[PDB]
Amino acid sequence: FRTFPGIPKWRKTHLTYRIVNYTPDLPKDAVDSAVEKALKVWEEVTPLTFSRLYEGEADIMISFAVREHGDFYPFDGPGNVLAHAYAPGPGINGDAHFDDDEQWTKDTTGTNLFLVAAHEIGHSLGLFHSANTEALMYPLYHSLTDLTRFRLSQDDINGIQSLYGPPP
Amino acid sequence: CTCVPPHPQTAFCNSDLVIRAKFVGTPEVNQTTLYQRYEIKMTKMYKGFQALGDAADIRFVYTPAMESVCGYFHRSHNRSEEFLIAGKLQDGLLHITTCSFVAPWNSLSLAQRRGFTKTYTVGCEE
Repeated sequence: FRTFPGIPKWRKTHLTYRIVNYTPDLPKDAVDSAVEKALKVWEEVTPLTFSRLYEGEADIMISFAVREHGDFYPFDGPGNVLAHAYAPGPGINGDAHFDDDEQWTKDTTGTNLFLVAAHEIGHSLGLFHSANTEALMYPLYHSLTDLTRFRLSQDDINGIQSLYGPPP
Repeated sequence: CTCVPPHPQTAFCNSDLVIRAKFVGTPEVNQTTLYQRYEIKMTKMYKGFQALGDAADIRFVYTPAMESVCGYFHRSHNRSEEFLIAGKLQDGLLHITTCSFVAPWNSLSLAQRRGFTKTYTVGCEE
């Protein structure tokens, strides 16, 4: 952008991503489920595609860390800030980091990795925080009961599509 | 940035300073691209006397540069309005984030006010 690196949107539709490391909290196979289900949420509303990688540099580098972890924003231990992400662009951009000090769960009994990843990925794609409390892009983790009936707020749809268009 | 906000009590215990102040200026990148800062007018200080303050030692509240990475976003119409900012001290500077407990004093229940002024400390160490 003007001062910090990054671009408003990815200049390509077919993105690649990698789950760098894993959280003990959850079985490796369950992380893959959460992250992938996460990404799908945005593919359904756009022509975007996501290919998983296991080596090399993907666009979206997903990873778990605690306290100091490379970038200029160390995590705050248990509670408060659960995760952060970067906007589209080269290098660290698009990447998403997660606070391991939190209790990551694939169910409604802890901090739902899916819910958070879905939110963070929105940033990797170029979205900002929403004021609409019903919008996924609202930063305050509102944990919903039955996961099966999770739904995107119209607002997020209008948001992401105003960038990448709807599916063809 | 996504997060679970703290209960006011946890906001009080884990923070380094629990100041009361008014937002004097719009965000500006100081001596780092990473953080944006707001000039603030500190009125009452409920916590952090190991940093003085009195009425004008803390004149800036820092927060990340961009919302996506947790930067706090303030948008009120009346600048004399007062807020309760519970924040940490990186170096000797007050930092705030998307989750930091920041709410206008006036919106605060009488109970919450009483907690900030006197009762929350009681529950912190244990």
